[PDB]
Amino acid sequence: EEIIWESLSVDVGSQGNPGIVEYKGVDTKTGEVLFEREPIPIGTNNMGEFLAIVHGLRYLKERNSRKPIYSDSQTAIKWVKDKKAKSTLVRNEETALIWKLVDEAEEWLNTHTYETPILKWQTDKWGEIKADYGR
RNA sequence: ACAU
DNA sequence: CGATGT
Ligand SMILES: [K+]
Ligand SMILES: [K+]
Ligand SMILES: [Mg+2]
Ligand SMILES: [Mg+2]
Repeated sequence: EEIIWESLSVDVGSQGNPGIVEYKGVDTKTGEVLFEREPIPIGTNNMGEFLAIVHGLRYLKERNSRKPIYSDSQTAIKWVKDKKAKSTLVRNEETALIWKLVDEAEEWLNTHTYETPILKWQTDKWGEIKADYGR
């Protein structure tokens, strides 16, 4: 119903899918960019969306912040809930890096705790998520 | 179908 | 138009 403005919004950007993947997190209220991942040469949209949320979790925990995270990805929200990214992406030499990051993100979730609410950004009502890349 |  | 996902 109401946007929770005191929150962190994340999103993925890619050139191709699968393709070059990056992600960022912003202050929902102001749009300030709080983190940005160096582009990863081959990944999927959903792996990027998943890593973005987990990074948000790590970022907010490190800073003792109880803010919620918004993501527009139904898929990534569920993967985080499950602590398991069910990506179809082939594992080979050119996807090794993204798969290393995904594996490590799952491992972080399985070894840490958090109370952060992970909320669905309601694109149909509110427009584009504030972390969107605009591609 | 929905979410990207 | 193509792909990633539940
Ligand atoms: K975009
Ligand atoms: K589809
Ligand atoms: Mg998105
Ligand atoms: Mg976007």
